Amino acid sequence: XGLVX
Amino acid sequence: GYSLFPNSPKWTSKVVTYRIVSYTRDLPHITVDRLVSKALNMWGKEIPLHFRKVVWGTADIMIGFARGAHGDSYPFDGPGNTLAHAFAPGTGLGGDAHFDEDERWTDGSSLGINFLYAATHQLGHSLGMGHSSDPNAVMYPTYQNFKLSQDDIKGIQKLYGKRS
Ligand SMILES: [Ca+2]
Ligand SMILES: [Ca+2]
Ligand SMILES: [Zn+2]
Ligand SMILES: [Zn+2]
Repeated sequence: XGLVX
Repeated sequence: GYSLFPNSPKWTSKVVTYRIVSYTRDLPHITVDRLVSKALNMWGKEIPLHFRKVVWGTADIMIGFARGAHGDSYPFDGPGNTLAHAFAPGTGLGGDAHFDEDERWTDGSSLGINFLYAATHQLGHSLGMGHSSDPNAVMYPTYQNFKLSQDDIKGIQKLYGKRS
């Protein structure tokens, strides 16, 4: 992969 | 060109801590440590933010290698498909960068995914960069002598300001 949380 | 994350999350402290939590069988531990430092410094030289390394406990940016499920909501998936992932700045999982142990990683001397390139892309996410429309950008969405592109520099300086 960019992740949100 | 560049993008950020929705609502432009960023580190707002002058110092951010990081820890290399877990390593890969593919390389010496010291080599991973040096390449992680080099990747962080690519972004850090452009902006007013400083990084401090820690060797135990929880740090702001937790970096490591894992197989399969590893405590967040996004398990790895064995060889192929997802290679790595990282989270936008924030508490807890925010900032953390994880690499799939079920690939092959190199320092440039063997077959593998170039670890310096991959760490620079993932830690771009850990600092608040999204993906770029410019094919030259480290932040372009798809994967030996590189540097940050002008688009990468413009985006990170848009988010943090310029280092004096
Ligand atoms: Ca974190
Ligand atoms: Ca995988
Ligand atoms: Zn990405
Ligand atoms: Zn993860």
